[PDB]
Amino acid sequence: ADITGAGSTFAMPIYTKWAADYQQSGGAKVNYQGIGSSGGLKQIVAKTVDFAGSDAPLKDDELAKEGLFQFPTVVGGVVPVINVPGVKAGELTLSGAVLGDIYLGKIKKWNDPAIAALNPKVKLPDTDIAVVRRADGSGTSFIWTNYLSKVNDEWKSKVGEGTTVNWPTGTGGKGNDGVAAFVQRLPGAIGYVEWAYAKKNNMVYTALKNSTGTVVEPKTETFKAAAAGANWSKSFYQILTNQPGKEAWPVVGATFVLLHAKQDKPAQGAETLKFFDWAFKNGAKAADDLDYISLPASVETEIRKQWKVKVTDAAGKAVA
Ligand SMILES: [K+]
Repeated sequence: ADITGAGSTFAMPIYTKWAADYQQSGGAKVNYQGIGSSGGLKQIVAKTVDFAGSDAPLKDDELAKEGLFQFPTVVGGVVPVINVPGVKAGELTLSGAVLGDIYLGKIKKWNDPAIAALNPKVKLPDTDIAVVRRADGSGTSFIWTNYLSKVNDEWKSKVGEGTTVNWPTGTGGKGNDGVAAFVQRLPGAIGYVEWAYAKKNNMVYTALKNSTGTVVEPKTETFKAAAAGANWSKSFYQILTNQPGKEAWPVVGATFVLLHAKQDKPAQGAETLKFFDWAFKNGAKAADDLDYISLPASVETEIRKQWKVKVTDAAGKAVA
């Protein structure tokens, strides 16, 4: 009840765990509502919460327009999950171009030649594909469609990227949970979820062929390989899709916290920063246990330098 955040369901598993551990350690009570990145952005701007979580980072100009400060907390993977007869987790391989053509509505069956080409070992059925996407404004959708735009020209020009897009086709699930539930129950379903949702629900994720041509499974190692080399020190706005590493999982994103740079309630901002400072210091095993990737120590040091300079009371004095 002490501080309240809302937004990204991508980050909800670790924020919820961090908040429980923090309160057990003696820290304030942290309530986090999983409403989607777009809903979280609306609520921090409406100043109905103390911070928002979003996996669709704002550019410098939008942050200045809104008076918000933004910083990353962890990195996570996004995986295709499917419901295909005779196919178990990790057995099927897809690719960026193929994912784009599936979401374009061009590939309609699971025995399509473009899927078959990537799956010599799998006895594919002729099941119709049932496309599932997010109904709510979503940072997971942003990562997904940012990625599709890089690897499928038709998708880039016809649909593009955003927390919402004009999907050519697809059932709309609310949150990562709603997409997960649709995929597990609709035969032939394909969807996209943050990795923790696939693992918790024992979902059938796919491998992906990355830009190097390596078939990579989704796992801590390949998420981490994607995050390598990001220039955090230049800008916190960093998009980690279709990364060039040979073991890089293709669909990865950081997730972000937004709070007002001028704190109407300085003690609220201080408690928010206190919570994430504690999480950076003490929550690394919790993040790893959920297969998120923790930020490098040097990046967390830079974030601390920035939030003492940039999150202040109305007089310009640091809240931390
Ligand atoms: K085959």
